[PDB]
Amino acid sequence: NPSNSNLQALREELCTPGLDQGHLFEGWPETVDECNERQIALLTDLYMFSNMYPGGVAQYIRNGHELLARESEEVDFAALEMPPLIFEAPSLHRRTAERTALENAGTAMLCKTVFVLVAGGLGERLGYSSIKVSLPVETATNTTYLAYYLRWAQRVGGKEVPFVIMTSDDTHDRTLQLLRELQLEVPNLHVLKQGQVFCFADSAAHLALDETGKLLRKPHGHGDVHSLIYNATVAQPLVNDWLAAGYESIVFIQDTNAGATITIPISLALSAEHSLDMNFTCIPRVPKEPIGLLCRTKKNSGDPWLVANVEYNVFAEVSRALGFSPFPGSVNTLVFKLSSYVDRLRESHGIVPEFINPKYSDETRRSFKKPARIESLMQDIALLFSEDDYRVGGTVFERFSYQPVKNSLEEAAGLVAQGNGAYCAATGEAAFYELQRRRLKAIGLPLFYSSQPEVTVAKDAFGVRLFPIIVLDTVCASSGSLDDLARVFPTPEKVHIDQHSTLIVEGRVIIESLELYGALTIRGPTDSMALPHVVRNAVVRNAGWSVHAILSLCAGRDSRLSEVDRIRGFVLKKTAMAVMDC
Ligand SMILES: O=C(O)[C@H]1O[C@H](OP(=O)(O)OP(=O)(O)OC[C@H]2O[C@@H](n3ccc(=O)[nH]c3=O)[C@H](O)[C@@H]2O)[C@H](O)[C@@H](O)[C@H]1O
Repeated sequence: NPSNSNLQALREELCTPGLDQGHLFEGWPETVDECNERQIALLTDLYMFSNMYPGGVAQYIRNGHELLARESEEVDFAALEMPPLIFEAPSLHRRTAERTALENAGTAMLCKTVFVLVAGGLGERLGYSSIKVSLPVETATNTTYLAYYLRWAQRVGGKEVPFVIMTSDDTHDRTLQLLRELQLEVPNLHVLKQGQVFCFADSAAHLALDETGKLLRKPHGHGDVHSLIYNATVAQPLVNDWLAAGYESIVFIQDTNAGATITIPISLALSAEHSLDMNFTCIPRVPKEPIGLLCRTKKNSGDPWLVANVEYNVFAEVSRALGFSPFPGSVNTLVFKLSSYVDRLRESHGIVPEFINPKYSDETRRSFKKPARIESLMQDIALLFSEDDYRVGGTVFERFSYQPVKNSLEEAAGLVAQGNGAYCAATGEAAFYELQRRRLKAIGLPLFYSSQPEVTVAKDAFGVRLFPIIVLDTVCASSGSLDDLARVFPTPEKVHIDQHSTLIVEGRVIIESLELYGALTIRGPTDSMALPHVVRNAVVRNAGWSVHAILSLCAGRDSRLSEVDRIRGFVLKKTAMAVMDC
């Protein structure tokens, strides 16, 4: 592709007024041949950018100028208002006729759903040096987010479920390694790697270089997922392949919110009941939260309305131009009617509106503290869905079903002091255990237990509780619907799990009657279709498990403490354990 002639032309083009990238060729020979490998390689990098980005590096620069101008002003809409199509989901912890009806319809729809996991983001802000999807959902079983999503999708959509994972340079190799180590076998998985974009050293959009003198690169945002899907093939486009196989929905999830497996079925059912082409997953928002709001927008006067996510800072500002909050918070679990999604994809080529958000070094000088780059957000695909021919709404769920692992222990302490959500590894794990319990009680399991915390973390800033710990695998519990849970416990009044107990269940298991004071693993057939291992009149007493806090005083020569332990601030002591197999 890279003719020496085209590379000179592009070099010429980039030095023209309005592009002005002369500072890249300081001290260079007049023509390409006279250039060395190191320089000829920089030109090549610039050139090849064309097949990563529409219009290549020249268009990228121009887009930068336009965005740098745009973002010096006040993003102001002419009109802002409650989205018309908002729907309240019933509680996840009450087995009402509605909830049953919605879980049943949504669970059937799961058979015809494409799943998309965005997992290109860095996990350091947490102070976790591995990929986020390798974090455990809980440390009782240590099941990773990656396994958790994939096993659930294969359970509800069958082994051949279509699944996409977006990775980036940061997470990609480690993602393939984790798939391999978990012995996950997902025949229709596509791993699509997002490419990095160039960075701007300054307000005039001059490209930045790193230490080795190479074009500096940063991520373009989770927005990339649409174009990556648009371009992927199986000579046939991926999406054509989905449509032709009968798939009817597509859902996008983020990398560490276990709540998605509970909200999705309900969202699907409501997308169907209310004919939604795009359905944002929401929770009631607290005025301070670092979370976007679902709004009905009108950019400039007389413009059509658009239902889109918008950030708070923008919301305060725009309100100035002209119960938690009238407006819902979008958690970025996005549920689409597939045909509608494909239409918008084909027409846009998966390209969505962009922005830039430079972090300056001053409130004063237009000087960047660090190079900026153009970004995009995957939810902004909503902008391409006009109110004329598409129905875009949101479903509001209980805040509790939103359980991301976003913050370090130190961030969470500060957040909690300001009255906000910690959303850290400790409260992620705790919320997961609590979620199982609330669900199981909803079908009549009699769980009595203290609301008091059992360990404190973050230098005594706040506490969590973990027990009783009850974890059912996807063979055991299937989709996790209330009905599916009731098949595991068909006579729940005879199952007595004490507040300090641990119950781990794997495989085809039915528990009719049990008294548990301690820790127990019950294993049944790994085959979903095999004859179940049935437990009746079991009585199990042992020392069980405990949890304790990681003490300030940490050794680093002979400790088996990992980052996984440290980011939550406690460890489970797995002191004893009864096993029932067969
Ligand atoms: O959770 C929320 O409640 C918010 O999520 C969003 O905020 P964010 O600030 O983006 O935070 P963050 O956790 O970093 O990235 C999210 C995902 O994309 C992935 N991701 C990210 C960047 C990227 O370049 N590639 C990628 O795959 C990454 O791997 C992860 O899975 C919505 O925009 C916001 O409206 C709100 O819904």
